[PDB]
Amino acid sequence: PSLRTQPSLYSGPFPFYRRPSELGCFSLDAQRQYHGDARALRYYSPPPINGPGPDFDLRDGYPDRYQPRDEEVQERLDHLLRWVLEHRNQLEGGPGWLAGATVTWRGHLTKLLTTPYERQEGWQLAASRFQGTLYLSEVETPAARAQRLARPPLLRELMYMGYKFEQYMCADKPGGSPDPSGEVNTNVAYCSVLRSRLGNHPLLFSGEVDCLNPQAPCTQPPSCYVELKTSKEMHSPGQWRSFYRHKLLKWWAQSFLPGVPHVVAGFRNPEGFVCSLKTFPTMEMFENVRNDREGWNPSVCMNFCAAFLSFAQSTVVQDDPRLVHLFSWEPGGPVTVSVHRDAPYAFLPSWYVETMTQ
Ligand SMILES: C[n+]1cn([C@@H]2O[C@H](COP(=O)(O)OP(=O)(O)OP(=O)(O)OC[C@H]3O[C@@H](n4cnc5c(=O)[nH]c(N)nc54)[C@H](O)[C@@H]3O)[C@@H](O)[C@H]2O)c2nc(N)[nH]c(=O)c21
Ligand SMILES: C[n+]1cn([C@@H]2O[C@H](COP(=O)(O)OP(=O)(O)OP(=O)(O)OC[C@H]3O[C@@H](n4cnc5c(=O)[nH]c(N)nc54)[C@H](O)[C@@H]3O)[C@@H](O)[C@H]2O)c2nc(N)[nH]c(=O)c21
Ligand SMILES: Cn1cnc2c(O)nc(N)nc21
Repeated sequence: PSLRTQPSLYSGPFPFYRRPSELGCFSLDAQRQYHGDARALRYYSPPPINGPGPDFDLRDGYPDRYQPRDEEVQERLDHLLRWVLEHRNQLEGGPGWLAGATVTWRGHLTKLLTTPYERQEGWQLAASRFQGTLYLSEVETPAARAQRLARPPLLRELMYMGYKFEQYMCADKPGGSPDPSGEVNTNVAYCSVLRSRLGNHPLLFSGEVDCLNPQAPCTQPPSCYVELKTSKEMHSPGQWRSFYRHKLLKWWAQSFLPGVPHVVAGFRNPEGFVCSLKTFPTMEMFENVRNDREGWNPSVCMNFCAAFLSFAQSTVVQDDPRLVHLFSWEPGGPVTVSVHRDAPYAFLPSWYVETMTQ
């Protein structure tokens, strides 16, 4: 069995998607150590009103003040599993809720959402059922590993610039001011843990959150969170159209899932400076392509994701943390499945399995 990904198969009514609820959070510090609190959370702090327009130098500090996380370390779901283990007897939904849920990272769900429209990058998701719960963990494809290692210097600096933009737009305390003189250390991360449900599939997932906005009228997470992005400056209706069709689809999918309502974009010029800022409310992103023959449709994204969750749940029958059903997909073909045991694909660690079993 396989699963088709064409948009035409998923263009029916928008499916049921539960308003996400934040169950908790965790932080990773500068050494990538886990802490079950919000210490890594930063606060939205835009340019002072009535002052100069934004003019952020995204190249400042590159590479001397850049401390990149080590990508050769495969973390898989480990940090989320630690959170689950530490909150297993405190989850909502009553007895057995976790046993009927699917657990994964927000980014993995985002890749599913954008699959019907993706033309460049394929993916692989390892799936294991354990105590009823279905766990989904991404596996690096051969192309992704090759690309990673051969990452152009331009692309490495572009990644830095995205994190640097966050530094210019956030303060360490509510109402504080940004401090661009510090290090951009990408081991640091703040993650929200959320409960949702797509169709008849309950979900427990976590996603990195860029900042909390103290100026937002809605103070309850995730309503108060803001996602921070950069993109090249655009000048023609054509450039804007391409951005609406391709980039906004990715921003929408990523923020829609956890219920983050606003994405603030810093548009950067060729010289590396952000000279304009614009808010894109997540719930209004689709409007830009609603009457576009070459646009994307949130319903297609969500109906495909629901179909994949049904396909994975029906395919992974065996409850065994050491067994993996690997779902693989490349543009142009369907999602295919292969079955494997133990290394290298098995991803649920003994420290988690043993504790949950006892
Ligand atoms: C090697 N590889 C396979 N997948 C995935 O596993 C599924 C089932 O195939 P499989 O290789 O598990 O089983 P067979 O059909 O028996 O293999 P067969 O092709 O008949 O080859 C016979 C034996 O030689 C191995 N093999 C063949 N060619 C290569 C190779 O170029 N590199 C490596 N590492 N192993 C190879 C293969 O793993 C198997 O043990 C594939 O559809 C992929 O999704 C991989 N995924 C990632 N991310 N990276 C990989 O390098 C990779
Ligand atoms: C991928 N990843 C996540 N963590 C961590 O795991 C937890 C969950 O994160 P998460 O699931 O919230 O991360 P996302 O940014 O949503 O995921 P990502 O796969 O990057 O994005 C999903 C989809 O969104 C797409 N996307 C979102 N925004 C953009 C965009 O601005 N441009 C483009 N081209 N694509 C975008 C992206 O292409 C992809 O298809 C956090 O603690 C993270 O630190 C990772 N840690 C390490 N060491 N290495 C990693 O590659 C890594
Ligand atoms: C900005 N940007 C370019 N690629 C990205 C990716 O893969 N993930 C995230 N979150 N942002 C990206």
